[PDB]
Amino acid sequence: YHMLKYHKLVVSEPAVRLIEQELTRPLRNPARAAFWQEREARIGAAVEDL
Amino acid sequence: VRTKLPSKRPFLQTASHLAVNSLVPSVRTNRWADLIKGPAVRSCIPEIPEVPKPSEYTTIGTIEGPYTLNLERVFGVVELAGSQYKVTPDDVIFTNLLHGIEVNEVVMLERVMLLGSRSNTIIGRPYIPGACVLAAVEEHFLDGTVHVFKRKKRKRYRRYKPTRPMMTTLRILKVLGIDPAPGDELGIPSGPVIKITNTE
Amino acid sequence: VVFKTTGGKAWNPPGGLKPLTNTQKRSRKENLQILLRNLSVLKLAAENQPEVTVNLFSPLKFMH
Amino acid sequence: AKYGTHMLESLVFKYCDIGGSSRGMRLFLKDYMDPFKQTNPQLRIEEVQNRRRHPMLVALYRNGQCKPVCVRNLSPEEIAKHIFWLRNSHGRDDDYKVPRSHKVVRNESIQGTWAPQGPTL
Amino acid sequence: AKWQQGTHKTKDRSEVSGGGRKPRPQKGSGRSRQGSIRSPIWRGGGCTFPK
Amino acid sequence: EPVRSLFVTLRRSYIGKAWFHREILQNFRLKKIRQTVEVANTPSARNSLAKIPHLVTIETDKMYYLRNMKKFYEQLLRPPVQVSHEHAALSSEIKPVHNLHSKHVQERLQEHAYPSKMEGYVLHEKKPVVPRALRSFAFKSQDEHKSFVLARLGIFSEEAKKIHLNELRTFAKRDR
Amino acid sequence: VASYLARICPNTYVPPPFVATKKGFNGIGGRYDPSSPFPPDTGSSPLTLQY
Amino acid sequence: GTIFNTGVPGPRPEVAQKLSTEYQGHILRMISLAESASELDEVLWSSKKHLRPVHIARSCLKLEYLRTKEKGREVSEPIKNLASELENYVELYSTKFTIGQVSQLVRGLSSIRRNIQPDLLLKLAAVVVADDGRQVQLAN
Amino acid sequence: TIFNTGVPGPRPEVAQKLSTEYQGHILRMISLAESASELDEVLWSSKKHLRPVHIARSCLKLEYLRTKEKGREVSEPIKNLASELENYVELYSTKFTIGQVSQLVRGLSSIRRNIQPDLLLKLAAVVVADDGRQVQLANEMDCRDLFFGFFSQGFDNELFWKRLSESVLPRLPYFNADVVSTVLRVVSGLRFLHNTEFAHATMTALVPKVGDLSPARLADAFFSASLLDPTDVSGLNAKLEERFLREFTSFPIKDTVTMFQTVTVRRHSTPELAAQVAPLVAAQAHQLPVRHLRRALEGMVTAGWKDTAEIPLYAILAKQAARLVLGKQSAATSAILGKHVDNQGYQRT
Amino acid sequence: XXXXXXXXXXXXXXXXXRXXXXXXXXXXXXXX
Amino acid sequence: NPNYFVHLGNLRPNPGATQQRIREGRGLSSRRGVSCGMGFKGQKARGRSLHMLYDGGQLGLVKFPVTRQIPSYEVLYNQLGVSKLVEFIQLGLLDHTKTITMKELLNAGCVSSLKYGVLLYGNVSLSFPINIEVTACDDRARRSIEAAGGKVTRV
Amino acid sequence: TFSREQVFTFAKNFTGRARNVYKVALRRVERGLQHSYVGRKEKKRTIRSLWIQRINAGCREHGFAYSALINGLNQENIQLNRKVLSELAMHEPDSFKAVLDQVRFMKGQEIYANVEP
RNA sequence: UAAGUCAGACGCAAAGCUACAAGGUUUCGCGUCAAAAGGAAAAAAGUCCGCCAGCGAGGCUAAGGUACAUAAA
RNA sequence: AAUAAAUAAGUUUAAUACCUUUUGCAGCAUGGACCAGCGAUUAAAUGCCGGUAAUUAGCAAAGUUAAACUAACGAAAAAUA
Ligand SMILES: [K+]
Ligand SMILES: [K+]
Ligand SMILES: [K+]
Ligand SMILES: [Mg+2]
Ligand SMILES: [Mg+2]
Ligand SMILES: [Mg+2]
Ligand SMILES: [Mg+2]
Ligand SMILES: [Mg+2]
Ligand SMILES: [Mg+2]
Ligand SMILES: [Mg+2]
Ligand SMILES: [Mg+2]
Ligand SMILES: [Mg+2]
Ligand SMILES: [Mg+2]
Ligand SMILES: [Mg+2]
Ligand SMILES: [Mg+2]
Ligand SMILES: [Mg+2]
Ligand SMILES: [Mg+2]
Repeated sequence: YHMLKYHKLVVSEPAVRLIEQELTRPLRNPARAAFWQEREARIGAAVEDL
Repeated sequence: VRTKLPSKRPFLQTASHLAVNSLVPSVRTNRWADLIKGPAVRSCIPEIPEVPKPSEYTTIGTIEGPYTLNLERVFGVVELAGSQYKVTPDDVIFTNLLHGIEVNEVVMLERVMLLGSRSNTIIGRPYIPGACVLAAVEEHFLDGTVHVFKRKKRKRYRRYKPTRPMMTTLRILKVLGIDPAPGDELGIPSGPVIKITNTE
Repeated sequence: VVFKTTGGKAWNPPGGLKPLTNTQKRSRKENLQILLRNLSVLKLAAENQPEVTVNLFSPLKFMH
Repeated sequence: AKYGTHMLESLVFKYCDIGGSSRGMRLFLKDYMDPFKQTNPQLRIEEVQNRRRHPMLVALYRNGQCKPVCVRNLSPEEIAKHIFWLRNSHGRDDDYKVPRSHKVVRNESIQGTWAPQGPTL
Repeated sequence: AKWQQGTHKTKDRSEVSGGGRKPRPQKGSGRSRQGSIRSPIWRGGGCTFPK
Repeated sequence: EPVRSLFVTLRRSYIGKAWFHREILQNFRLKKIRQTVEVANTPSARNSLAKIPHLVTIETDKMYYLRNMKKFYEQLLRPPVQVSHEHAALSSEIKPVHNLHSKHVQERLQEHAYPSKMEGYVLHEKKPVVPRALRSFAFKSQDEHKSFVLARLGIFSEEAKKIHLNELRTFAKRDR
Repeated sequence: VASYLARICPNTYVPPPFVATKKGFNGIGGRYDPSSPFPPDTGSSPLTLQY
Repeated sequence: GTIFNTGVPGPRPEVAQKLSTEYQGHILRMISLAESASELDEVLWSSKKHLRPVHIARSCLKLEYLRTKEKGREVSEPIKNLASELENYVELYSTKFTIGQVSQLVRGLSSIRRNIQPDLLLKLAAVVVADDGRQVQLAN
Repeated sequence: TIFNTGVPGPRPEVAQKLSTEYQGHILRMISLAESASELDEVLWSSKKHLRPVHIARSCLKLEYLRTKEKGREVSEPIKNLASELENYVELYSTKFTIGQVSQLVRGLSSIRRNIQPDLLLKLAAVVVADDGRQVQLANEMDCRDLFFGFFSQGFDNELFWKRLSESVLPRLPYFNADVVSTVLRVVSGLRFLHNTEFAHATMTALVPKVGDLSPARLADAFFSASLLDPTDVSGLNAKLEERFLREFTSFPIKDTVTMFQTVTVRRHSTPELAAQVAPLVAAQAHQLPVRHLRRALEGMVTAGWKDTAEIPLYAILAKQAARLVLGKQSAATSAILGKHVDNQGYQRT
Repeated sequence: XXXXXXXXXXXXXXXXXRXXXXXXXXXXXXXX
Repeated sequence: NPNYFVHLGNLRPNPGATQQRIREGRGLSSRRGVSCGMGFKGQKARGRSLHMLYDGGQLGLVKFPVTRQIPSYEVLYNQLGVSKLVEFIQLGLLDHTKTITMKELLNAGCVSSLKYGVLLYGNVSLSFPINIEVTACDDRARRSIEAAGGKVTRV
Repeated sequence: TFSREQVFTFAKNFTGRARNVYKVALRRVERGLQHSYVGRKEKKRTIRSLWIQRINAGCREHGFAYSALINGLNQENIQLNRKVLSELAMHEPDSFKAVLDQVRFMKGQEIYANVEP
């Protein structure tokens, strides 16, 4: 609501880093999320070899 | 049978015939009616030809500026927009909306059915070849509102739908095809100056 | 048609159903001539049927 | 046009610059105002910018008729439809209906009206 | 929707003052039959569907 | 000459007919009176038509063709003819219409047939008279404005003075 | 009348009319309707902004 | 009969004892017991929100069994359309299949003379050979 | 309750026309037609609802139908149907779009029918009217059909080609190779465009991307480039020759024969090339029409290849030419079938 | 008879009755 | 502002996501105009009187007998299939080189919420041994695991 | 339901309370609009009746009948309608008589494009 | 549509009850009204012709008519 | 039922309010003297069936709640060697 209300947005360097960190944080079970990322990476590597 | 439940007998019979056909092949493999079936045709009789008619209206030019008209002593009958009109120079007629014409343009009407003067009359059967009527387009207008209303007493039914018809206005300029009777010739200029813009 | 002559509902004028006029009689004669003429035509068609039936085109049959 | 003289005398365009209801009117002026002027050299065209609530069209005829038309929330194609009927008409009132015989003539009889064949009294 | 406060209320016929007694006799007077002066139909009555 | 097809035209309406007779018409695809269809000459089609000889008219291909060709030849254009009627003694005077004295005939001519009222908007402009019952709607906005001004700005205001001056003009014109 | 603009401006070029749909998208066919009161879309659902 | 309405065939005791049980797995049994391509399509359509890779692997395998029943003719239209829809789920779950599930998927689609897209076929191959085939040891 | 006895009989057969509700199915019906007679009936039933889009599409369909009858004269029903579609085009002469005109000309040109000179002028006026405003809206496929369609009709109006070339000139760099090849074919066929700026621009646009040319288009491009530009002002002929050498084995028989003859005209033939051509032409000599057989004979003779015992190509070509002239293939098939009364259509050379 | 009657009507240019080259042979439509 | 700017004054919802409510009793030409679509008279058209399940007095639903059998308490266990246990091991979510307990199953995600225990059931073809401790098991699962050399213990 | 502005615009020429009283005028406005729908239909029937009467009166002055004229016109392929014929009898007696003579006696001189073939 | 309806009426044609009565009553076949404007018979819910999206001073017909009222011998 | 459609302005033709309730109402069946203002399927929780999206949901913050899924017959052989 606030972003659409005002015409201009100004942010600071530490704010940008914090915003991105929260928007990418796992919603649930951090441990489970990592496992699926690793499996996808291994599959991606195998695809390149083939 | 007394019951009002719909009967399932057709469904039960179909399931039996389908099962037999699926498992038991037929003995015959041809049908003569299918073998000699000929090509599809549109009809069994010759088509009826259409009767030609003269052109309804066509543009021939435009009007340059203000003009005046005088009265003449000839008249004719012309068919236009689904209805007939008796016209003489300097008359104003109202018709349905005509497409493809603009104000201050001159049009030519060829479906002439009758020409008359004070000494002779010419009758078309049903049209007279070599006759025409000239007119000027003056208006493309919406007529007065017509209010359409329907109601049914005691039935909670009511409908209102106003509308505005579309029409066209013309002014007759010249009638060609019949000479005026002796002594009835108009010996002065009568019409406007027309810029011809239709050469075929 | 109504033949009943009793009751308060006046389907017919006093005296019952009125007899036909000359025009009504002529009207009924022509209705029967049309019916008889149609039956005569069907007899002509049956006596002059060809061996092979004609096939007529229909857009809806063509699509399916 | 009557006897070759156009009947529409002036056409006024009223609109606002920031109102949303005038969005369609502004588009028409940007794209088709100039071709319209060239087609009608005999018409006096005026544009008025104001702070009124809605746009409007005003037509004035040489016979004294005044026809204001509201073009609120209309597109250029819809606006052009109103202009077509205003320019090509004589501006008669919305309740008027033309004669039912569909013909008005000053010289109705060339050979003479029918008269009884005998001495009248 | 989350920010809306929603502190609003009205009164129905059971919350308006008075109106307990029957104001008119059921029959005989030629007037319409009524049961209470705080009915929604009456000026100063309660709300049919209060907030 | 073999008969290869039949032409069937509908004569009567669906209203008041038994439901087992409407089906036959629907199979032949007849929906309107005077509508015609062409069908193959087969024993099954003839049997169905024999159950409704009173609702339709039936003719063969040859009969249908001959009837329509006879009409076509009759409608072809024919040479025009002329008839002369001599009146040796003719007058040069142009007589007026017999109802020219009527004001209603003149009104139509004034509106459409004459070069009238072409002198400009200013000359012919006129103010319409508001019907008495519609006046509360024509002046609603002006009445609201006067109430708006007096309620918010007061009577000792420049806007209020302007309204009073306009009211003086209206009253003065009542004296005629 | 197919187009009134072609009638009041006999000697100008009139672009093709915009396709009208029940849903009411303004971005059908890679075109943007300037008279629409909403930002351009891609001509389908869900609505996505087209720059 | 007496249990169902007119025209509805009576229950088969063999099928009834499979479906009536205290143990879960209802959806798997429904697809496994399908007798035609149209029937299997209806099962998947009504259970879309609960399909998983195990359900997709069995569905592709069933195409082998339906084709065998309809012998003496080429692959019919309903079989072809059903296979096309199944491919979209294979792409969706291409990164979640096990070695066994991939094996069933390829077998079923191969028996119907269906050519898997090169991009998708490469992904399936990568899953099997990933990690130098150390996961292939845990297969029968 | 029961008013008729027996099993319901067959429904009556009724002749019907297309109703207004199904006006949107006309284009589908044209595609589904499998013969000239069927298409004639489809148009007749829809006569009251025909539009310029339908007339143009029907003429395009003539090409698809005639393809199935390759190797024979155009059938009578196709000619009669074409005689009727022409009258419809005359009525709608001024209501067609640029894309629709391209379809109409291609269809009638494929059937080898000469459009009336007055109709071509009216159709030409539509394309180039309003300073070619609509040409900027025609897509690549429309442009390709316009160039080849009008050229095949013998249209020889200098003004039309001048205006059309000017509008297309800025778009050449972004057209596909196959489209550019067609443009060169027209330029070489028109004498008055031999040494124009448009002709040079076309060559410069084709050189950057030649790997996308198909075998048939590649052969035509080499033929046209050699005729127009004997001296390699632009690196086109040299690049085309290099492609021919690299992929000589992959091209079809017809294109290899045509390209080989062009090389001999260019005077770049070598004994090695002639030796390599012979084994491929001998094996597939039966896949060459009479026109390509003539090209093969001239190319090999010019190259200087001599008859060899292992591969007597000249002997094989002579027999193949005799078969085409005599048309013995139809008779040979009938001999195996056992019905020698089979009708045999042919296109006499 | 249908074929022998369609030809006769087809051999008639009714549109040529409104071309000013006409005489009393362009209206003799029925009996040649 | 250009045309492509987004602000609070040009937002609309996706087509088909919302539909207008029907307000009845608002005119002859409105939907459900006068009588609000309830009919003319009767008990149904006079407010909240009649339950939708009442059948007129026949009371046909209570003409059927009553059963009182108690289902087995094992319906309260969480059911785990042998085929699902293997899939987790193949994907790498379970360690098959050591004893598997219900704690490992809970953390791996095989079982969602345990109150009483885990029931192991089904048939599977195994090639490697598995040692698993559960609360209940059928005979099909025991044979499948022991065929490969595993051990199933009920604790 | 019509609004107050619509009702009073329609009822501006009514009598008594029907002019300015909403309840009275609204019922009078709706009944009047019902009369108009019926009126437009009947107008087309009445006018054609008037044309035929005038045509018949003119025909009998010469010793003819309307029904004989309509049949005679169709045999000559003359397609003048009743509106035009009615106007001819009233305002153009000489042309109306010429039509009758052609139908009855067929003594008109034919006109060809080429006067001298 | 898990909606409304479960008060029906008459004409022609049959049967039971009544008195081979009722604009009566109980079933049954078709049609019309109910929920249907327009035309013919005097006014005309149920009979005869025929099913109204809108406008027009064009044309042909149905049932029924063709010395006046009142369009047409 | 006080209007409508027309007109040469003299006149001519068409035409038994609305609501409610009924098999059927111009009704001799019910309600309204007129004007302005007020006056009647609303809110919460739960369940069922369509539509539109997210692609598990909530907390917490590498760990827990809620839901969902979890064996049915391992049946194909398309090698012009
Ligand atoms: K009837
Ligand atoms: K309801
Ligand atoms: K009052
Ligand atoms: Mg009585
Ligand atoms: Mg009759
Ligand atoms: Mg209060
Ligand atoms: Mg009741
Ligand atoms: Mg009820
Ligand atoms: Mg009529
Ligand atoms: Mg009851
Ligand atoms: Mg009952
Ligand atoms: Mg009774
Ligand atoms: Mg009722
Ligand atoms: Mg008649
Ligand atoms: Mg009379
Ligand atoms: Mg009663
Ligand atoms: Mg009272």
